[PDB]
Amino acid sequence: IQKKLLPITKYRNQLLYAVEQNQITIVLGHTGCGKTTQIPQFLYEAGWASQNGIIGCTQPRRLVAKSVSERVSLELNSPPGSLCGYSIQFDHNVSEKTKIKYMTDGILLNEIFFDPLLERYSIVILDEVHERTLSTDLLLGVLKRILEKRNDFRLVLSSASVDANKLSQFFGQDKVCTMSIEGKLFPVETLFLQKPTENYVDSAIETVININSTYPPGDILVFLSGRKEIEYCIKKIEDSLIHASEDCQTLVPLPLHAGLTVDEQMRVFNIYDGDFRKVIFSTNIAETSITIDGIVYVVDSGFNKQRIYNPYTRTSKLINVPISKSSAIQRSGRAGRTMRGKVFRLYTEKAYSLMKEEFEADILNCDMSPLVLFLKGLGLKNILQFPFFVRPPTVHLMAALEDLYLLGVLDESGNLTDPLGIQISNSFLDANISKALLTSNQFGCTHEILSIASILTAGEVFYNPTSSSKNDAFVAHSSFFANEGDIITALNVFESFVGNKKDLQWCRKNYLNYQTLRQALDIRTHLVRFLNKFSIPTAQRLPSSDCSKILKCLLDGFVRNVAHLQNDGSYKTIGGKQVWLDSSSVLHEKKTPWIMYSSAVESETQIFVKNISKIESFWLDKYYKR
Amino acid sequence: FDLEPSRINQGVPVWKQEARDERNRKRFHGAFTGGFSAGYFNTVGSKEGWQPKSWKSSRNENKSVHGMTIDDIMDEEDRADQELSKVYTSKINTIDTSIPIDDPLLREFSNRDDSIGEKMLKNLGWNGHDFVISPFQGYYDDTKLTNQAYHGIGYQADDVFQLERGGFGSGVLNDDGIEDQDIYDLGAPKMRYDKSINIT
Amino acid sequence: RVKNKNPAPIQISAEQLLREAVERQDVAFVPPKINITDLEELQ
Amino acid sequence: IDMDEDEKEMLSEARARLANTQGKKAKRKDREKQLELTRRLSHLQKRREL
Amino acid sequence: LKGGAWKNTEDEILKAAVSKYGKNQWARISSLLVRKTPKQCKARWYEW
RNA sequence: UCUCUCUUUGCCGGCUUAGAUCAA
Repeated sequence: IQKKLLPITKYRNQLLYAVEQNQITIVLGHTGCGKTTQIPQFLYEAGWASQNGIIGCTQPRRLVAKSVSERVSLELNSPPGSLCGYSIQFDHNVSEKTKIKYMTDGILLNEIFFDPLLERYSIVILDEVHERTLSTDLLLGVLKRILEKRNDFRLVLSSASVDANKLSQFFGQDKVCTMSIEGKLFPVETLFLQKPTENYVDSAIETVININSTYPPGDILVFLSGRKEIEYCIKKIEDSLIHASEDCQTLVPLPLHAGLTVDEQMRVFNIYDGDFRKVIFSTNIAETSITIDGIVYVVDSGFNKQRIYNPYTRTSKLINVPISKSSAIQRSGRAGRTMRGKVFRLYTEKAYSLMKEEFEADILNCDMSPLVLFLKGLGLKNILQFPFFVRPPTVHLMAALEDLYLLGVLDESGNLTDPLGIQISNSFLDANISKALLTSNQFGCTHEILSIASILTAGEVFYNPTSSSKNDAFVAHSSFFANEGDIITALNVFESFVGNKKDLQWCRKNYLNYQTLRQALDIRTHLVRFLNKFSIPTAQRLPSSDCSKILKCLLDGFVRNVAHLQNDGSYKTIGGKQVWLDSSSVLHEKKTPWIMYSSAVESETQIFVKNISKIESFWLDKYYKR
Repeated sequence: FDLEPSRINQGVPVWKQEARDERNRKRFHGAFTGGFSAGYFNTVGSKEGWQPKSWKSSRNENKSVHGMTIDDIMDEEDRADQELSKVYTSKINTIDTSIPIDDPLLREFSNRDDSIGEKMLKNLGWNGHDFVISPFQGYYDDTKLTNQAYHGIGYQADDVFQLERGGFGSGVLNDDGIEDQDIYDLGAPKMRYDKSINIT
Repeated sequence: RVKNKNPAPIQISAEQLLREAVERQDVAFVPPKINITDLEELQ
Repeated sequence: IDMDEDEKEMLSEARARLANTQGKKAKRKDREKQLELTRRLSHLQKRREL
Repeated sequence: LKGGAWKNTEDEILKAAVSKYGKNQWARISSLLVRKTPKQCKARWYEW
């Protein structure tokens, strides 16, 4: 019944006709209208998956992929995984009988790498391509090529942004139809300031207070730059509650950002009975995949935080940028789902006249070193031959290529060097981390490096409470403080983690993130299969306590990321960069003479390093001399 | 060595951290570390003592009398700072890093620091003639523009409100003031001075 | 909902503070009395 | 009714402060007397068990 | 940070601290209230 | 005159520049 209520039912015949008669179809629509969930059902009913055919619909988000797969399996009244399944990066839950497949972009790139022509799929629908992920756009570039070779293969493009004309030019107008669905949205009136604001949160708090006292009940969703102002708004909203008048509703503030624990992110969905008005202080999470109902009034600051990587310094910084035009329309239209709502963007239309229309792709805002490995593995000598939708900056490509050359994966001619280069190309991870695993075979200690890599890719394995439990967390970790750095501390924690019977109460007691450890287990299992692809045994352990050769492999893996202490308390990277140690690391003030890190995060004044591990100079000298 | 009990630090950053304790005691040691005692106990010697080893030279017995080495005469501070003071070589890192080349003027005069990378571009068949740039570089300009200062989008700001020799030290606790600047001044020649002024 | 801004029916008073602070005291420390079983410890 | 939670912390500290009295380093002498009493009791108990 | 609006608990702790300490030990009284300064405690006592 | 209880019941560390200072 819910299938039939969606607006997409009335386009079924038209969508099928366009998809069949056109090699590539561009579908424009709003999230939640049924494009994500009902297009697979519609073409399965048409018969696209008939006779061994498979429906591979790409969902670039792992959680979204799994959730949509489960929803489609349940909506078709079929056992999970039988007809519809999900395949996310380093986690496979599929079956031979599965017809509707929701898959991640990286695995699909790997399948292209092994199978250049995708003979097992007759149709693939690209969904949620609006986020412009690196993997998504690389997949689009390769997919134009496969449509070039394959006349039977069909493409359906679903996007929440108006990019069809550029895609139409890129794909050729004679083979793409630009169709737009006519949804329904309650009319939303925009309100703009006559003069530019000086302090947008103070402008925001003024409007938030004015909405409560003068407008009918309804939750107000705000848009703020980042998580630092969220608590600031909590404090003023609490003070306003203390001084609230009898004519104003009890206004509850609710944070919503990426760094929260899931339960905190579940706190927002709670229903507050009585005269309680929710206000969600969301940075940018309440923009996609969030469907909180009852949102009426939205005040938009026009600023959003994002990430930029610096190739010259190999750093990454969180900077504030004015939002794009598309984001402004999405923010205005978010309010008004259930009833009429108004938006208050804290700037003037003259300010709107100047922002750039659409945010740049992550293929243009991420690390391209994994991308070059992909093209070189496919066999593309000249990177310029690949059909990029937007030309990536050449200097970034050159930074990645010089990094790969000094890494040894590329020769003087720029081609993959020895089995090392191809084996690195076969690895999902970055070339830097994979080198330690691949060189561990010469030394018979792959296991501890495998655990290190799994911990690094899975993420942070320690939990730091914000309450008084910080001392308790510190004491719980106090048993496993390694003199040699966090990396061997992580190794000890990983070794003893499996030694405590996978007890979840033990993980809680020791403030250890069990989820990260499980994900590391899946990563290491898949990398074991990856090494066995090269017939490398994975029973190799070092029986001796000397972690020195593990450190040789790591220094071979983090050649560039070394630094030594300066008198001023900072460290000089080998590349002449002034960095400061992060407070989280154990070796905060030990004044270790020589240090080695993995990742660098840069703030407006200090460049901070993570994953701190001590080293000795003569190892570096002997490694550099050869 | 048990790294001492680490729970003592907890949070409480620098300006409330008690004092450094060499042996869990509040006391400095060393002449240049703030202690009123240096050496063993204001002395050169050690607890056990020190004796030279026996010497015998007969063109075959001095062969057992080898030479002297760096480590055999240093102590733990000296070795620690010997490890700290070792910085050299580098080479390969310096050749392929930093700023290779950009903008047409620099291509002509400034040497391409890319070097072997120019041959790599030969592998890519660059053939750029006129170079190609991407809007990320306009965002790379944002690395040299601002990070915003909590202001609105349309806020024009103001121009009056933006702002940005040696010897021994007066003492790290003795602070700075009008007293501690260079009385001998010849800096800021012209960057702070205009070249012309409107007369009307 | 831990947002009961409603003023408390029992407001905190100073005399309450001093009373409940003093309440931390207990009876005088009771030591087990020494038993003089012979003459020398009596001496 | 629940005036957050840091106020409870400061209230507890204030309650401990207002009735603490007895100076600051007068806590050493009474403790030393208690320890001497314990040690003399142990000596006497050892003598009687002998 | 510092300052605020002098919640009733703060006022009551101020009254008790003046009971126990006196009117000439405002720093010692303000040690009880983390969120307030000796000048602020003296100002409230002499103004409200 | 005993016993218990209550009530009346006059009652039994110093000095100095507050010694000097104080942000999670």
